[PDB]
Amino acid sequence: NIWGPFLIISPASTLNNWHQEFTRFVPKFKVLPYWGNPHDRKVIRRFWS
DNA sequence: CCGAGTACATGCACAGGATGTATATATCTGACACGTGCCTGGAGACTAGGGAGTAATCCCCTTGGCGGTTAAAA
Repeated sequence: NIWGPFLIISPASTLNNWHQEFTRFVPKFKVLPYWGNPHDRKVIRRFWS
């Protein structure tokens, strides 16, 4: 389950806190949340698709 | 066997929050905007000459106005 994808459901206000705590926690793992508008959905679609 | 009541289910209303929307603002840039002198094609003034249509008659057709008949409108 390490190499597999993991979807974490967190609030929009705690997304930055989980991103900072995840970056300072495990820097070897990439943190790529999902937020924004249709443009950010196109960027996340180009990167994650 | 029937009525009272307690419990569970449910539905509606209100408030929070997220996302879509639209305008307010910022900024560097193509383009309006503004001199600077050129000049040559225009724009007008000034004599002289032409000419066609306005104006007044007046002769002459083509309108606008009378009474019936059936044919089309109702």
